[PDB]
Amino acid sequence: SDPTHLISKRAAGRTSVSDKPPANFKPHEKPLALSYGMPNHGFFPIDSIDVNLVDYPFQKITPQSTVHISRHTTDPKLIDLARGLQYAAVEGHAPLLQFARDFIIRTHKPNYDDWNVFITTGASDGLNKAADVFLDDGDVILVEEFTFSPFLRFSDNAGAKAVPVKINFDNDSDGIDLTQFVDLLENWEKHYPNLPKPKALYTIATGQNPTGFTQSLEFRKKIYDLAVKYDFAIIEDDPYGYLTLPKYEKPNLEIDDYLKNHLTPSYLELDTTGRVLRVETFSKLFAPGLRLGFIVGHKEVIDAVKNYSDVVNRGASGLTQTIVNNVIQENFKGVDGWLEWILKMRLNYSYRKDLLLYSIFESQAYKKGYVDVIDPKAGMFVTFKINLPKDVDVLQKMKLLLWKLISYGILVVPGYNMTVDLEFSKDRSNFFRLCYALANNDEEILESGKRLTDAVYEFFSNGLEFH
Amino acid sequence: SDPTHLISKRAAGRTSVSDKPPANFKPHEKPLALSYGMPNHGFFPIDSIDVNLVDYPFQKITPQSTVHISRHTTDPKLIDLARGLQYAAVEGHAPLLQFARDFIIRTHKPNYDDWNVFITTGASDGLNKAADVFLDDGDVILVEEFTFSPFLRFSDNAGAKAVPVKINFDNDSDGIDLTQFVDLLENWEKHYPNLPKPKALYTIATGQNPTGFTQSLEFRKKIYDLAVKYDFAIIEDDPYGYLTLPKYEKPNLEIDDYLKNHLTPSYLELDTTGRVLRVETFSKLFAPGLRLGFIVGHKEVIDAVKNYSDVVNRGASGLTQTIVNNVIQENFKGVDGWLEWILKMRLNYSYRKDLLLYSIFESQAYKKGYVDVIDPKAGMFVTFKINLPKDVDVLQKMKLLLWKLISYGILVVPGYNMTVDLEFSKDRSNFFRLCYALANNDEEILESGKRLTDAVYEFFSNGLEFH
Ligand SMILES: *Cc1c(COP(=O)(O)O)cnc(C)c1O
Ligand SMILES: *Cc1c(COP(=O)(O)O)cnc(C)c1O
Ligand SMILES: N[C@@H](Cc1ccccc1)C(=O)O
Ligand SMILES: O=C(O)CCCC(=O)C(=O)O
Repeated sequence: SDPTHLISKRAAGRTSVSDKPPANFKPHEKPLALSYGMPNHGFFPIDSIDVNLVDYPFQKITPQSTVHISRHTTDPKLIDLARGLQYAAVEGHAPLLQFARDFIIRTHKPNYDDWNVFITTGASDGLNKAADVFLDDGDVILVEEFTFSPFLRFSDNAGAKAVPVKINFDNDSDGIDLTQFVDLLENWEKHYPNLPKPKALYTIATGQNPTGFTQSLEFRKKIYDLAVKYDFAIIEDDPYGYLTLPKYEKPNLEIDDYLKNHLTPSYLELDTTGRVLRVETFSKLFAPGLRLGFIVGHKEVIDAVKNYSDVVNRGASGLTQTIVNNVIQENFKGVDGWLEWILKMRLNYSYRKDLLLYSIFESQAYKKGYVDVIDPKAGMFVTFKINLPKDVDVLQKMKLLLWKLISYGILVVPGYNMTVDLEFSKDRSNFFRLCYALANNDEEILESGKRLTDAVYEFFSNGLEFH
Repeated sequence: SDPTHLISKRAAGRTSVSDKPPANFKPHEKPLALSYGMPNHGFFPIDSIDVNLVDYPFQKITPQSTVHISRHTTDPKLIDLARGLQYAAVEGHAPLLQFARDFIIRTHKPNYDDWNVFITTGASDGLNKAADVFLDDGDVILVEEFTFSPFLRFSDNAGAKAVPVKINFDNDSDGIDLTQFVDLLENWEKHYPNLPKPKALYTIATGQNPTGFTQSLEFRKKIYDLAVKYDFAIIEDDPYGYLTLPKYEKPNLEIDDYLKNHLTPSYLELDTTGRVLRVETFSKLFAPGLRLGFIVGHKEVIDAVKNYSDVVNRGASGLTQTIVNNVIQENFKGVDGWLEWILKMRLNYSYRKDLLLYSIFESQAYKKGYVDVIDPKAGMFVTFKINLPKDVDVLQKMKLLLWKLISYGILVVPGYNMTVDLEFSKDRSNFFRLCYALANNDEEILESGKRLTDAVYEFFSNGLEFH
């Protein structure tokens, strides 16, 4: 079982990075190099780096935890500065590639053997790789109608067309409306008569950007079976699926439990043949300034993406791979230590969501029926629904209400900024995306949702004007 | 004038990342965010970093030089970890953009006002951006017949055809044979009747990879003048031009005197219109594993390069910008101090090149006339000529001698591995590139040239066979 068929003409056809030696030849057993254009490590200005950490989020400065990064190391699980600040295999340093093979064995084991990982400069990097590796010029990619907008620059670069896939906005939505999704495929010729059959599905199955929704283990089985039947690849994008949130309890967990009953399976777990490419990032779990991530796919998909990175992004920062790999191994003692740090963030992220939602639930705006809120199963985004009258112009009134938000002093992202096709999605655009991740503290969350709901109350009180 | 016309249709065509305020719309003064999917810095497992530096190349274990990176600082010459580990502008952090401008005003002041820098992930990343910003499908790029081979994949990715420009191998040589360069251009339709007029030149003008040649100031004026006449862009690649080398003396400097008299001027110093795009890297001067560099070009070229980054390479590591920005500002006290560290390395690479040449000059292979070396004027590479009888097969006998080089225990790079077009350049392929950047010490240089000379002698003593 292999996905060679799914891999692009463009990506397949890029070349790999010299014969029978003479009869009486043996290599010399310790040779010297006049070959590669590499400054010897003695040239590097950095001798050692001390990385000073925290035991938990929001802690202010038991003594401080420290990882020392020395010029040289014998530990096969650490990266020294001698290799870390030197030229490296583009696919990544071996210790960080291994930490990720194990992390994925622990959290989302692929249902087949011939899989591999590949260090990236983040999710967006990972998506652009996934787009290049699966889309030729003229292909259609299936994109969730409200999506992570940048993806369309990577599909558009690979020359593909984003066909939009309707989201169900019910409080129990999996996200993607399975019925309108089955119809699109069954009746492709009827909907898009002048476009080829879709090549791929770009889905943010868990903590969907920006809707909030998570696809259940039974919904994924169905989508995967649609992937096998109509033979399309799955680009899975999971930057914060590890941040599982329990459903709203009014405000004011061990590794085996989380892994067994809190964390929703990844499409990697359903995949037998390598038609799933998974995109991961250290952005929302460590810091966004790393520009570090990894993808998981079939050995031959990762190979193609290697040849692409050889052209457009020749390696993640080795100093960053060094600082991040050694913090995860020395401080956090590997896979299970990193899940314990991921779980600390869970509680914080968990507490914040519930606060923003309480914030909203006490408002006259919620009580009067003007706004509702989807309860996100994971991540850092809430869908904030605006119950405008049906007959009014969604885009016109949402634009006018955005200026009202900005005048009351609450910035949000409107739904209509996150579409594949604004005409296709205008009627389901009556929503702002809230993110409770950036705030400094609990009082900001409270004040944030006070203003958001105060503004919406004036907007409606005023009869949907700025009066 | 300006180089708007030189910007590729493809690069020009990317979008740069909208309704009228209502009547009396005052924005709120101090507003809150539920907008961006940015974790608050409080979520970052790193609180501070100490970077432990050497003060001269090859030092061992004076209080030791160290730089403290705090979560917060008000110094506008520094980057804290609050900004540095957070989503950042794709062009780079303002302190590091500022150092690059200043570094460049000091060293290679462009000859016009309308230029800018941009943070890259090294020279290979710069050159890809350059290839993209200047070349459409079916465009032609002139490339030195022996070159940095990876460049071809960038040009190939841009849809462009690489025409080779001949190298003169005279010990005299500027590199590019200017006589055959002026011919190619004057009589283009006799040379390549199928192909458009060249869109650009790729030139490693100082310390040419691999040949080692440096173009004089007056030879660059001639190249620049051909560039205005035939209206092509110049992609100037300079990874080691700063490491100027005094001509050979038998072995065993003040900033203003280096700047004023040792450093060969950059095409930037000739450019009046924005024709020139300069590729800088921290690879060879600091460390390769940073994946950090920058480009100098016209404001309109760099905007284009920005929109391309937005697609394929969303910014250098912030953590790496942070460690490099601060090391250079705190420890080295800015531009003049960084040039003082560049001068320390200069002295090393200087002593190394001469030890290598001394080692070659004292051998029977040199003395018998079986080899010769070019005195390079900058960088970390040497053309080692192999005087093969004119009528033997250059490639056949060179692949043979390489096998002999490997059996005697010296790894070198054959020139025939660094061609645009192997058949076009076969007759000038009778040379290996030597690099003295990688050796741990002087002893490794002298033993390196000993093994190189022993084998060329033995191979020549055997009759240009292995034996
Ligand atoms: C935040 C986010 C990203 C950004 O990933 P980077 O590593 O920051 O490029 C990508 N995809 C989704 C769905 C996100 O929410
Ligand atoms: C080493 C080298 C490069 C590569 O730069 P990176 O920053 O390592 O990508 C590019 N051009 C030349 C001429 C080089 O010698
Ligand atoms: N500045 C970010 C933009 C971004 C913000 C938030 C989420 C994702 C992306 C970048 O260059 O990649
Ligand atoms: O490190 C890589 O993957 C590519 C760097 C290419 C290079 O300049 C070199 O070979 O030294």
